[PDB]
Amino acid sequence: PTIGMIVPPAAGLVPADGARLYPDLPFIASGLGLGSVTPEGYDAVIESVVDHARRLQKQGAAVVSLMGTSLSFYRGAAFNAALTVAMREATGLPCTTMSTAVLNGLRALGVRRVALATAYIDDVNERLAAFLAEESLVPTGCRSLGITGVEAMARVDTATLVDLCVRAFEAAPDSDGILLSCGGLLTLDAIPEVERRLGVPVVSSSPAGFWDAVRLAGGGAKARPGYGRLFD
Ligand SMILES: O=P(O)(O)Cc1ccccc1
Repeated sequence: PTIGMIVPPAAGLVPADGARLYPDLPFIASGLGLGSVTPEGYDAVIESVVDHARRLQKQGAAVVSLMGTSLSFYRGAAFNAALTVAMREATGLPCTTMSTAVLNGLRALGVRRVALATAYIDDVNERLAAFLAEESLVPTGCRSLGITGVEAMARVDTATLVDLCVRAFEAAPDSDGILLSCGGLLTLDAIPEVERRLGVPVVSSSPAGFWDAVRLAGGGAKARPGYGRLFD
């Protein structure tokens, strides 16, 4: 089934991980035009999420994921659930969000104490921690990049991402796993290196978004190897 994705950047591309994780699967995307990875930024596009879900339905999507973590967590857990209900009601399609994806990924891996490694400024990190706590997880510490650029996220390199995850875990080595948050990051080469070095799993925004959306679509598709314990 064709999977539709609402993505933060204006360009509206399918996030790059899809072709690596699931080369055989069809994805389509619609771009919100988010201007900054900040609460003020989210407020300027959040009301258009329902319309973009409908656009994707009109293009033949059979499920829709809102592929933005902070866009979906910044107002707390209830709003993540409510926005999902709104999308479903507007389209009659199964819908999900990237915040739901990462929650599901951490749960699937049995992660309760979670170290945070993020691209964000601290206001956004505080909101992430509050969301996770509402959902019965225990954030243990946090290291972050403090980036507000949207398209800028794709340019953070692998070595930077590995170092970020390692530093986050170093701060709390009793953690069960690591949440690497920001769906604009290109994390697929970082994940196996971090898991190799540390011995704990990483749940990363974009790959968890794909994993969750493919689960939602129901076909039982398996990801290509080398992308983390989440993919078996
Ligand atoms: O995962 P988040 O918090 O929505 C940030 C993001 C998502 C996609 C592209 C750029 C930035």
